[PDB]
Amino acid sequence: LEAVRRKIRSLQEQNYHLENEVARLKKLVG
Amino acid sequence: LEAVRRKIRSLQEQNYHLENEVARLKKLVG
Repeated sequence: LEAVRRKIRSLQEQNYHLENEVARLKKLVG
Repeated sequence: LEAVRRKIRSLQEQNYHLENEVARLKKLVG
């Protein structure tokens, strides 16, 4: 449970990080 | 456990979804 509780917070951190950065570029890019 | 373990799968699963989506876009819109 503990290994999985840290994974999802690391992964949740980046999930949006990725949905934010991928987006930010798109608007940014064209 | 399953909240973490449906969404660990899902979140990792998105943590390459966008993670290799971003990449390509780097070398696409780039």
